[PDB]
Amino acid sequence: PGGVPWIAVGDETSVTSPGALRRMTSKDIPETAIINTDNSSGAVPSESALVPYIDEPLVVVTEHAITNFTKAEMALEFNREFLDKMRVLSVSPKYSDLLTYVDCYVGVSARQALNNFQKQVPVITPTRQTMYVDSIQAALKALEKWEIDLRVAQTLLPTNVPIGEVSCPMQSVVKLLDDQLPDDSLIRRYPKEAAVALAKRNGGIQWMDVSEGTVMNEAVNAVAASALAPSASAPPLEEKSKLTEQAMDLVTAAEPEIIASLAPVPAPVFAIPPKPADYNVRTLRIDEATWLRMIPKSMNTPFQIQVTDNTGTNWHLNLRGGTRVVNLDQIAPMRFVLDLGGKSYKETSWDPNGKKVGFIVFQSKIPFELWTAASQIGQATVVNYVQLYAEDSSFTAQSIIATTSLAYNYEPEQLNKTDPEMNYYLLATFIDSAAITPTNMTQPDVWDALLTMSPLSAGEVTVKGAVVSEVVPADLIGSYTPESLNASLPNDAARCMIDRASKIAEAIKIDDDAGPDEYSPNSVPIQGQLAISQLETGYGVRIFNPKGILSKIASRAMQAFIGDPSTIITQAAPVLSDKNNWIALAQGVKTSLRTKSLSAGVKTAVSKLSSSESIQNWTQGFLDKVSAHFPAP
Amino acid sequence: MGNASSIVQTINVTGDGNVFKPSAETSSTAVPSLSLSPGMLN
Amino acid sequence: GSSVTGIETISIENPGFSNMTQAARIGISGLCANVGNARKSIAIYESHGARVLTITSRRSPASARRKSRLRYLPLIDPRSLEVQARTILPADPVLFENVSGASPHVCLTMMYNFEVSSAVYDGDVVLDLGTGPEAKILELIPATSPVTCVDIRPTAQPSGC
Amino acid sequence: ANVWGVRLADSLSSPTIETRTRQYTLHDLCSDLDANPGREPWKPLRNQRTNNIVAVQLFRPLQGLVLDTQLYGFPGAFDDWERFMREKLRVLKYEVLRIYPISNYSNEHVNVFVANALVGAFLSNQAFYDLLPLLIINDTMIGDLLGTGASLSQFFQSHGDVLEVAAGRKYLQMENYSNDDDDPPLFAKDLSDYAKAFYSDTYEVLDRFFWTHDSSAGVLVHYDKPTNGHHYLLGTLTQMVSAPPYIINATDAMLLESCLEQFSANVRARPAQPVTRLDQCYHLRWGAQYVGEDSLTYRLGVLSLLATNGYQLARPIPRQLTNRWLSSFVSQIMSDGVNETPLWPQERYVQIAYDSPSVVDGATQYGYVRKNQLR
Repeated sequence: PGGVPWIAVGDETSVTSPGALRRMTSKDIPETAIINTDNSSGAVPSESALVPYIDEPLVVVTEHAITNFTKAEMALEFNREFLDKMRVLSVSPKYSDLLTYVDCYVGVSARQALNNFQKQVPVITPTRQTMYVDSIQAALKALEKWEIDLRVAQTLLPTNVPIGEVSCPMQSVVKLLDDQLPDDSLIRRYPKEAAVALAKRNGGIQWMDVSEGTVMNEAVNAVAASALAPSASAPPLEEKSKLTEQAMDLVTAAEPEIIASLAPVPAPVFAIPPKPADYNVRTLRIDEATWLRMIPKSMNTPFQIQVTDNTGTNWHLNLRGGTRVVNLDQIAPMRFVLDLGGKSYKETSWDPNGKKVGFIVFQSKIPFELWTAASQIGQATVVNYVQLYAEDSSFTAQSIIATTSLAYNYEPEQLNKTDPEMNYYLLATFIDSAAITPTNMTQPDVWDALLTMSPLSAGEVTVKGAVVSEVVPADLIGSYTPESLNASLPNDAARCMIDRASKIAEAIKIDDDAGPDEYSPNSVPIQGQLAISQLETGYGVRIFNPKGILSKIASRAMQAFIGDPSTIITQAAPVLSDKNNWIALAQGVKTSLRTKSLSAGVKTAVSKLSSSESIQNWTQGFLDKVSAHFPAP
Repeated sequence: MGNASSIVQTINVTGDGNVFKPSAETSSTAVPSLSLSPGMLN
Repeated sequence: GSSVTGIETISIENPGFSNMTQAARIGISGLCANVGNARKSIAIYESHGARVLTITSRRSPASARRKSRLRYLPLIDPRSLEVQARTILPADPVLFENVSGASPHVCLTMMYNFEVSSAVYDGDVVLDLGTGPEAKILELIPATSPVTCVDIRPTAQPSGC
Repeated sequence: ANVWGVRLADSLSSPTIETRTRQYTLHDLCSDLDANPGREPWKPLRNQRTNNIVAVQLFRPLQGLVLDTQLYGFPGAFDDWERFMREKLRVLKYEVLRIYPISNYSNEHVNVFVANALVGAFLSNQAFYDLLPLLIINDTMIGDLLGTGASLSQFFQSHGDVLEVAAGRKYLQMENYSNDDDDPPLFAKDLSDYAKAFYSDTYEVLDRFFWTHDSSAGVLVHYDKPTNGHHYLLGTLTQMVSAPPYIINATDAMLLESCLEQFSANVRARPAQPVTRLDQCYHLRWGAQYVGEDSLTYRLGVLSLLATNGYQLARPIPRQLTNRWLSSFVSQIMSDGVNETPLWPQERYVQIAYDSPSVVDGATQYGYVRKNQLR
């Protein structure tokens, strides 16, 4: 039990209400005070003028803390010899001598504590606990260099073999270790202490006794070694447990139920930290990218407009046929970076070097297609602009534009959005303090450059280029053609689902080891669904397949999922497009993992044993080299 | 928090003598997590 | 207590509402579960050197149907009883307490409720629109048909039982 | 809360302001003997069903009748009793006015003990000519009587510096009284000798006296504002047998009457309405060696302390108590359960919780102690 102790308020052993209990202090138990400490560590001052005398509370110590601090002290006890050499902490802390055993009421609140009377509970004050932690922490602090040098000595040559046993005369090891160990090391100064510490840590190292003669194993950690050791037919126990636990953690993180829901799920609960994406706006096709607009082509009347930024400077620019813009409505916050490096934009009538390119934002109630003569432009200002530079190009008699990082942040909250009729647009093009004659400059825009978009929110999700408030994860399966996937926005739901499913794929690969066309517990869920579905009645010609064909198809489905985790999204996928298969696999993964009973696969075990035996052989060869090049007397 | 009043009371949120003095040796936790593994519990 | 239609009554001597033991609370909740959605009456009075609380109501097939849908027993909030500090004299029990006849509005509501009860077969999901706080629909549909009540006003019925 | 079967409310109340006192003068005594309508020293108590006068309560004077009832030769009905009492008290007034003329004795303080003893001796037909010279105080009420001697031993007895006086009745029964279910309880106050009172001027002298005197029956004391100064009350072995199926001795009856008076005063309390005394409950000081945990006296002490601290009953208290109500209350007290409150009686003094609304510890000067950790 934990919490704090409670005592009666003086009543004659008749406590019938939580109003007759008060919290215990060190005056009620005088042995828990600061002056009654045994002070074997010398921490508390002996001067009577320096030791305080005030009332501190009490807390209850639980068995978990007792055992863990008791093992923390044995961590220090691994190095008693060097600690003796520096005259540090001559007496072991012995946590159990700090607690006080009292029969009292135990609890966090009085109402609970009243109905719970316990006998022989251990209590302590905060001050003594802090002192004990400080003593261990100081003893640990005094051993940093010694531990590092000890680890260097252990790791200089292999002292552990994966399986079996190896050997070497110790004189050869000592000669090599004298030859190679650093001069700064404390091993050279204090050899015997290091020898005893290594003999305690490692059971392999055994020191013969000159007085008597008996040489024997003296390590203190054999049980943990047996927990790590491999049997001659199976891997170690601890490694299997660790692997299965890691796979379970991945499945838990992937949220198998969120990605298999048949009812709408809110956007913030479905989302994950996104990634930026790159595009070329000019090269996109407008019927695929639903988030672009373009003025009708074959128009034969270019027009010019003027526009002023937030400093009032006037700028001239021209719109022509083919000019493209981007809808800035219903796309959530987003950051744009545009880079024109490597492109020319060179004509005989216009040279880019020294010119300026800018982002221009338009607000108007008229669709961008129906624009002409500058009367339809509406309210507009320049956001940002930058000046270009030209350099020689690999192609002879041409030149290219140096790098740029033209940036703009779109935050939907600031703009008024008062009239739903209103439309917002964004464009990038040349601007100049002199009017650009249409004959000289013919390029519709400068959208022929690399464009990186990064989301500015983590609770916003779109589909196909328009934001939604909720999604049904089971309705995204098999609904994207490849062309619609390279034109979606970085905050798309498909990317979130793919990234969530990648963890399921990783967990399955970690747990399962099956070759081509072999059944596994993680591939039969598809098989049962395939059988039941092929029995049913829909429309069209039925085909019946035996159990072997179905098993092969299910295995191929699972492999195609693991290798490429975005097939669930892809339209017209062979078998993984159906939502039943996805739901069955996702649900069955948890049951498959939870019912392992400390086991592994046959192929893994056999390969692992062969590998370990090869490792011992190589280790033995190296030790033969060492014993041969450093002869013993 | 807030301000209030009662005829008889034990502590004064808006009163004098209260201490607010964060420390490293004090810290603040409630119950962030517990170990409920299926292998451990049977 | 054997007939489907009848009266139910309980009586507690020297009530302890302030720190009610689980026995009395469980008994009152059992009476509430037997006759749910029926008029309930209480009385506090002295009899033979004691103070006694009496609670009375009437049961019916609708109450049995609502009872069959429960898995656990939801307990009550005893604040309203522990506030009481007066005397209420008791009254003779009568099966048919009403003495004038139901109003035509009540008859129209009963016609609508009978139609709802007849329409719903067994094990059919029901979507009820505009249910009141008291959730009458739980006594009309069978005991194996899940229900979804939609209303603008907050509900009074428990959720986990 | 709940105590052995008695339900308690969830709010606390208490009186706030005491009322000052006026002394007793010869003019006041003459007016009391006059017994004009509406100002008489008695008050009738009526049966709650039939509505007939069945008893009377005696105010001051007439608090000294301690003899057998056939010695006074009383009539039987209320009206005959009134006429007889008026006619006797008139002659008593003339006898006391012959000694102290109203012309030059109208504002003088009169001894209460001597007044009660004089009235009793006049009504019982014994010699009282040794009482009149003591009517008007000269030094102090108790000091004048501690020194008289054995001459007046029929009324007052002095054990050195402590004055023992036998307690007088406060209720008187008529002939209609029949131990009915609707008759008002009299709490054994209508008997010959239910108790004896010991008066002194300091509590230390009283404790020293009671060290070498019997205290098994139980000793009760008011701390807030005792009637005639400091005194202890010792209960005799007479019993109350009007509340069946119960038989209650004198100590528990007095404790019960005081407890019910305190509860009723708690309920009907306003911050600007003075009361005669802020704590009407008795405290049992010496004699608590012989109280069983399952006895009625222990639970009566618990109820007394609870009523002191401001608690209220959940049931309604009638304006005029009746025997069935009292029997029901006593039956509830003895039932099964535990004392859930954090208050337990203790001989040495009385406990006032920190959150208690009572201000009795500021009114008095010795007897009540406030506990800070008790909430």
